[PDB]
Amino acid sequence: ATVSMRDMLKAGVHFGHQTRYWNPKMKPFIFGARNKVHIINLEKTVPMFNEALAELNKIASRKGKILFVGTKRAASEAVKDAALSCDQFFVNHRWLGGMLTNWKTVRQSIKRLKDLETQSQDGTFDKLTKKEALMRTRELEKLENSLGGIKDMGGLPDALFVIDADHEHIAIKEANNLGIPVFAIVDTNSDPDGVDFVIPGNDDAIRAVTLYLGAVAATVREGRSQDLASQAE
Amino acid sequence: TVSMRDMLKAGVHFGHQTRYWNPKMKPFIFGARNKVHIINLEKTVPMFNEALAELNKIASRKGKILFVGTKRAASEAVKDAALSCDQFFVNHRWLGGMLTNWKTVRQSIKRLKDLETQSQDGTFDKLTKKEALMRTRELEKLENSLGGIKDMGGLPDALFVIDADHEHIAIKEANNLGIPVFAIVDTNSDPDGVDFVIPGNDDAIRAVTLYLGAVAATVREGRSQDL
Amino acid sequence: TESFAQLFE
Ligand SMILES: [Zn+2]
Repeated sequence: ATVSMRDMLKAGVHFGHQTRYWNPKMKPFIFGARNKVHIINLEKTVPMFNEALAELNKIASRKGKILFVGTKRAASEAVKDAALSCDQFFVNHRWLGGMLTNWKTVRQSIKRLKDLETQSQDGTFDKLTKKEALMRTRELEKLENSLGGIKDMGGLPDALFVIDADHEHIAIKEANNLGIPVFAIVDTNSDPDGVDFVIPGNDDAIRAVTLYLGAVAATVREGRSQDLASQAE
Repeated sequence: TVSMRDMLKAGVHFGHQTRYWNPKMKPFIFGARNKVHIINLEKTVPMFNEALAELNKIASRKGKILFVGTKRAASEAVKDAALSCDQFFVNHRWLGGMLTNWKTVRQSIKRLKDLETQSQDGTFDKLTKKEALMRTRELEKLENSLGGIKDMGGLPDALFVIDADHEHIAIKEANNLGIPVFAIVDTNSDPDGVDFVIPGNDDAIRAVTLYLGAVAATVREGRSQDL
Repeated sequence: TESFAQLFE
C-alpha cells in the first residue's frame, strides 16, 4: 500500500483542472501551472494516501462496514467491480438522495425490493398479465440501478469512500451528520473541509481512478486476512 | 500433478479449529493462526504426488478402487467423480462389515440385483397389493448405499476416504485385511492406519472437488496406459 | 512525460 510516487505520475494524477474552476482551499497541494492548469503536488499527495490506506486497513480488521460511491459512468463500473470483488457494498450513480438519515425509510424500500426479486421467479409465471408484467420488471430495474449494491448492508455502514467529493457533496454532508468517517479523492475543485482523510488525487481519466480503487481494495483484503488467516503455505 | 496455486485457491490449507485437533498431526501442520490450524501445504503436495503415482500403479493391474464419502456435502460430489473413472463409490453410511463381513453383504447385493430387474421389467406392477410398494422402497434403501458397488468389486485393492475420522469404521476393516488406504486427513483426524496419507481440508466443497479431480484423472490415465 | 528532475523541482 505504498504505490510508487512514479506510477501515479504516468497515471495522470498530476493534471488537475484550470484556474477558472479551482477550489482556493486546495492551495497546500499545488506545484505550479502547466498550460494554466494546476499540477497537484504529488510529494504532498502521497503520505496522505498511504496513511488513509493504513487507517482503512485497521477498520476492515475491526470489521467496520466500508462503502464506495458511484460517479461518472466509467467510474461507476470500475467502482462496482472492485467493491464486489471483496465486499463493502457500493453506490452507483445517484446516491438515492438522503440515504443516510432516511436509512430507515429506504430500509422498507429494500425490503420491498428483495421481495420482488424473490417473487420475480414466482409471481411472474402465475397470474401474469400483459400489463402487470411490464410494471414488475420496469420498477425492479429502476430500484436495482441505485438501490442494488446497498441492499446487502442490512444496517448502517461504518465508513464511506467517495470520489472527487464535489460531485457528491450531498453524501459527505449526511456522513458528517452521523460521525461515519469518510475518504475522498479531492481534486482542484472540491471542498475538503468535511473530509477526514484528504486524498488530493484526480477523479479523471479513470486510469488513475482505477489505481485508487485497486489500492483500497488491497487494503481491505488485508483486513479480511486478519479476519481469516495469515499468509502461509 | 497438482500445484500449490491449485490448492491455495481451493483452501486445502484450512484446518479445523484449535480445540479440535489430534496432536499426532502436528508434523503436517505449519503455524496455527486465529485459533485455527493452517496445514503446511509445502508438505501436502510431495505426499499427494507420491499417492497419485501409487494410484496410477494400481489401475495398471486393473485394480478396483473404492471411494468413500459419507459426508452429505461431498457425498454427491464423490458420486459424480467415480462415474468418470468407473470406479466404485459409497456416498452414504459405510455399512458395518462392508468388507470384513463379505459373505452377508454379497448375498444382499444378489438380492438387490434380482429385485432390480423384476421391478424394472414390470413384474412388480402386476403384483401391486402394497407389496409392489414394499419392494420398490426396499430397492431405494439398498441403492442409497449398496449402490455403487453392485457390480461385484469384492475386496478392492484400495480405499479413498475424504475424512479420516468419520469413516473410522472403514479405515479399520481395510487394515484387518491388509488393503491399502488413502485419506484426505484433516487436523482433527487420527493419522493412523491411513498408510499413504494426505493432509487436506475435508470440509470445503471447493477442496473436495480438487482431490476428486486429480484422483479420477490418474485412475483413468492408468487404465489407458495398460490398455 | 516531463523529466523527473524538473517535476521534483
Ligand atoms: Zn477532476
